[PDB]
Amino acid sequence: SGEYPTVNEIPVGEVRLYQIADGVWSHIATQSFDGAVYPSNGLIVRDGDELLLIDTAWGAKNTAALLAEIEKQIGLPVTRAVSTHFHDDRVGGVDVLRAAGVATYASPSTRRLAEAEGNEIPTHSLEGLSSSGDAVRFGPVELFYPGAAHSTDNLVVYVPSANVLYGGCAVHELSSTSAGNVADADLAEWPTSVERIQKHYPEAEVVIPGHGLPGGLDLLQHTANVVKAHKN
Ligand SMILES: C[C@@H](c1cccc2c(-c3ccc4c(c3)CC(=O)N4)c(C(=O)O)[nH]c12)N1C[C@]2(C[C@@H](CN)C2)OC1=O
Ligand SMILES: [Zn+2]
Ligand SMILES: [Zn+2]
Repeated sequence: SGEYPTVNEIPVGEVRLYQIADGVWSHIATQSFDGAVYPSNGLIVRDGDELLLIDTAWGAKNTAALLAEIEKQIGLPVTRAVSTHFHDDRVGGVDVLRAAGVATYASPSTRRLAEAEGNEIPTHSLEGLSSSGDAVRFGPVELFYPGAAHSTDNLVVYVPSANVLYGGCAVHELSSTSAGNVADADLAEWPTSVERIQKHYPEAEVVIPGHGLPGGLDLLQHTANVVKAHKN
């Protein structure tokens, strides 16, 4: 009823949207992994009379439910999607999107890692993002490669019209006591990558983590703190 929706409030298989700013929504879904249930976020950005999707809803059935919820709540077609790293909470559902006519994109680094790991593979490669600090425009957003953090390929997304920074899994929510799933992370480089984000997007007003509640710029420093302490 207006609060940001949380893990125990979303049954696995259902999707909720949350209005972040004019023409910007997050999407929230839940999934089970190794016997525990987790929420995860993505983004939706209005692109004229079309929509740009950032990240799947973590699984084929969740992503079908996402498309249905978008049609119910927004009613504009999703024409393109970008996956921000190669894990299943970002690409799981790409096959569903591709069969619904959505053009799917990711960096070549993400596409190679997804293919090698057996995850679903976005169709189109996003060049111009291979060096830390790189940025490219993609419809109504800017894509930025900050360096290795949660994964070596992780991208962040900025919506300049609304000063919304979608950090993906390289950014953690404020209540987080942990660095999350660090299986593919670079804990040594992560603070440096966060510092690059902070330097590049100093006017961000909303910061959205890959899992959990949005907040302000403090999420970035908090993320560096939690990662450094995890490493310690
Ligand atoms: C799918 C995602 C995934 C699956 C399940 C959980 C997560 C989490 C997470 C977020 C917050 C949080 C925790 C975990 C615990 C905690 O306490 N708070 C995150 C994230 O941090 O982005 N990603 C998760 N995979 C799986 C894996 C690939 C590798 C295969 N060998 C293992 O690596 C990930 O990232
Ligand atoms: Zn991940
Ligand atoms: Zn994640």
